[PDB]
Amino acid sequence: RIIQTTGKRKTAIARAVIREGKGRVRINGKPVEIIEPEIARFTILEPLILAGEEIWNSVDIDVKVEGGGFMGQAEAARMAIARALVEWTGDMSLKEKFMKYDRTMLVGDPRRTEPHKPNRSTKGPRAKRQKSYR
Amino acid sequence: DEGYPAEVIEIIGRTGTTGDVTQVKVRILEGRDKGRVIRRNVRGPVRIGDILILRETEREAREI
Amino acid sequence: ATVYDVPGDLLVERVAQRLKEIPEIKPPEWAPFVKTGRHKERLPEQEDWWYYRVASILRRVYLDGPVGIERLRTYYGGRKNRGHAPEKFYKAGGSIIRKALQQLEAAGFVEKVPGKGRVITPKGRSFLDKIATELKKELEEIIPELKKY
Amino acid sequence: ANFRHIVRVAGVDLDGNKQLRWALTAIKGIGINFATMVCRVAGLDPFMKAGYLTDEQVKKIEEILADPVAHGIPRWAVNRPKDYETGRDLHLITAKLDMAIREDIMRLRRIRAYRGIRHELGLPVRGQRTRSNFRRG
Amino acid sequence: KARIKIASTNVRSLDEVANQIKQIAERTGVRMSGPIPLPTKRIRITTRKSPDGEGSATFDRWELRVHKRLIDIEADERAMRQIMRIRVPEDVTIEIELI
Amino acid sequence: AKPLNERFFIPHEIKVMGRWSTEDVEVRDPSLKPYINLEPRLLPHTHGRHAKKHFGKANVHIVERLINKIMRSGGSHYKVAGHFMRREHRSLNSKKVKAYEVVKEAFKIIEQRTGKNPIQVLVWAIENAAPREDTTSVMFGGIRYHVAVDISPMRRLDVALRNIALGASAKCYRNKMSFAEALAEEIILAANKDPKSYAYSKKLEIERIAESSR
RNA sequence: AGUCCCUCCCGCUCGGGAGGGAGGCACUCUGGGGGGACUGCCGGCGAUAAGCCGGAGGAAGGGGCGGGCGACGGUAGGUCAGUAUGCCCCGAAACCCCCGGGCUACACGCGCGCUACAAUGGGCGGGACAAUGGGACCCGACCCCGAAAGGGGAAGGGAAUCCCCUAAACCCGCCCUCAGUUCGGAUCGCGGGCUGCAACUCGCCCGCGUGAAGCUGGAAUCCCUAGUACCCGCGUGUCAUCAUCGCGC
Repeated sequence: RIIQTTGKRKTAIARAVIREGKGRVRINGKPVEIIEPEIARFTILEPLILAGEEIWNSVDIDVKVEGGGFMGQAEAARMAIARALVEWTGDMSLKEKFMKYDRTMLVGDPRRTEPHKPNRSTKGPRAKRQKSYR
Repeated sequence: DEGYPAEVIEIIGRTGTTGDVTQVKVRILEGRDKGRVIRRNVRGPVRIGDILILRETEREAREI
Repeated sequence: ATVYDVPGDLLVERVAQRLKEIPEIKPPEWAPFVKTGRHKERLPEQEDWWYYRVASILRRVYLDGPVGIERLRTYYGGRKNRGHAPEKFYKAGGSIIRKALQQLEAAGFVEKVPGKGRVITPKGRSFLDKIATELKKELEEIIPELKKY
Repeated sequence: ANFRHIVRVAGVDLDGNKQLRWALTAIKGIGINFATMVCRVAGLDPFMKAGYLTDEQVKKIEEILADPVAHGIPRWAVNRPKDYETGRDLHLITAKLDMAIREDIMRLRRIRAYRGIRHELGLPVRGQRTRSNFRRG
Repeated sequence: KARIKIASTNVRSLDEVANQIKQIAERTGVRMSGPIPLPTKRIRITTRKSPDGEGSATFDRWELRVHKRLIDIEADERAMRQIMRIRVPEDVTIEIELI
Repeated sequence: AKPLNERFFIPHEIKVMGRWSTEDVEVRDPSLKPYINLEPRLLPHTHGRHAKKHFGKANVHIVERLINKIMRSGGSHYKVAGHFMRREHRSLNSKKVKAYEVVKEAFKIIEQRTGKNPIQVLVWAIENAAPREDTTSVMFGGIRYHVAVDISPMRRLDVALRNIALGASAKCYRNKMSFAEALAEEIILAANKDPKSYAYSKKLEIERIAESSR
């Protein structure tokens, strides 16, 4: 038995497969334990800690992430892992725990980049050159 | 000093030169002026049920 | 264990230390007098930077093989300080990469697939896997969460 | 051993609390890169603190500076890759370097080249714009 | 097998041509791979609006979109003869390959 | 340099930074208690959320707010300690990894020096650096009058955090002290109430001016 | 992603990892058609309506978020030097071609920017992660030579098949430890290349050497309300070469 889930953030897409195993979570071929920076590692690891030790050791996950930066990839992996755990467990208690902790774990982030416009487009959409007057 | 806490109960309106200060009604929680309802001016965002620690309670902010 | 199971920096430094004993891998006659890339400012501060570079190249060939000189140059490039002009990314020199790949091939760790690049020989795979597994065995005591992998 | 606070190399006093690279950098005509090159040629660890140098090592450095190319320095890492007069590869230090550069500018001014005229006038020589910048007064 | 590449500046013409090909294929009875829509090629050109330099800078972004579809059809005499006579409107462009 | 166990630290419980808990942290004043957030959260990183929502800062962890505050450049259009600190490419703005590391180091230093919970020390510092009264102009008739006014708890907290961050930046600016060391010193001095802390000095100055214009 | 075969590697293999084949489209994605969000419902204010402030649910609550579309008229606002055009003018000249020079000068005032005045860092070795677009005298993998710039051969790609394309900021280890310095990179010497019929006026690139102001800024003044500002790199238009520039990512 396997379960597949997907997560998206910025421009990063993460596809996660959850199965029964020894609790070895691997991301892009690397163990999750040696992921850097520490902030990204914690971001990826939060759902497992929330779920608990027994479930973490019971199930294992394999994740493939493409696109975006390190933070975006970590967030996408976090979302995919949370969805996979929720679906696999099938219980609503941990689902409510996830909702009250961070509502966006199961619901993706809809924010995207605002297109640039003239008058310093390279700077950004609302950025503009300063006037001189006199 | 240690001041005196007072709980806001009503918002009157904004009465700043640039609309920066808000006028509210507060009741003193403890002290010998406890229970009295006074009207003061507060700077910054404020909601109902907030607690302002007033350095005194002797003066009342005049009506808008 | 596998190269994927351990941090890159520790594995590459260990691999360079091991490669120090391989007679085929020796610095070129111009190694003392050459910067690693056009974007760099001054010469390397390590008297044995050649072995570190060779180890990194071997790991890159292992992970992303087949690879070529141009792609390795792109990887080994970086930002440059152009002075009053804004900084820009630049590639690295190809001589170091070419010589390192030739030396690795002579040692037998890398074999060239025509029109595709350089892949890792089974000998090189065994070498890297052995070093990686000893490194993981060392790391297991320090951190006990890697025992299950 | 005898840790000298001040060491004189090639007629310039070097610091005793500074690594050999940046100590040799104190001599006009040598920078960090060429100092590291000289140390590697001489066989001295570039990172040793200047002051532990012995007489033999100092003399070896002097000889390397006198004839860097013959000691293994690449012909393309020297200060004067092709001498105008002799046609050989040279590396000049301090006073000789100053005299060589002065002689070059003087030769330009003597032949009346554009670069010589601009040198004597004190304006940019390499083709810059002088309308908005280079305001010296 | 035969490869059909159809490109046009309007979606409806491509839809009609693909529907015609699908009708031919289903009438013949041979296996057909549904039209694969390749990524649309959108070319953008930004041009200064003013014909002179005076005035605040403002630009217009002209855009042209080309839509492409791919079809794979089992090669047989009757079907190839039946698809060689497609209407091929003026905007649509058709390319035939055999493999 | 740092031990490999610390480099690859793996938390197992829900506590701030995975190292310090908030069970024993206490807030004394009732004004700031509702807004001072001690919710269990090991990653103080909410991204840009809660900015759009009004009064959405009341549900953001203290450490997250401090990290965001220190993630800045200092100076710009204001002078603290009588100097500008316009650092453009050397600033921490938009570098949450660096801000997080700085806060972690500062908390470690505070814990080592004091022997008490760094979050508790931060709460004490915020309490001691939170002003209570200010001066503002009011327009009546045809002229304006300066009048002393109160400060809402949210503004108190924001001013306290801003003052702490500016003080740390000022005393780390162009010195031998690291930014983390400066932040730890700022928090310690603010908790201890000595005028040496910029936050406490500014609170005293604001209160004195409020009394004068009262 | 699951299933089967082959090859290789490890702790000698309980177990784990990588590549290729057949095979699948399951997930991502591409692109056509539909649904959804409509003050829809609950409480309150407004007059019971116009409407307004909160809450539930929800991906999206109040113009869902960002863009295109700029009315009658005026501004004797800019454009005849983009094209069109009235009158006047030159009409063997102000018309048409060719060579050389200039628009690139430089006591000085100003606009907008890049680089910095350092530790919220400089250098060295190592370790990770994008997107928009472009490609026929064109992009060019891959191989060989060179220390770098760069040189020689050359597969595939008319582009969801090949290339530009393994970005930087960020992370780990070491040196530097507050100093005009291992900050700063102007200004000049020698030497080696690329494009171009032609490189001094007047192009760009790399090696060694050199090492000027600058140690945070007066009055005054400018941008910005969320994936916005700041920080940091990339694509393209100009292009035989040249991007501190405009438009986007």
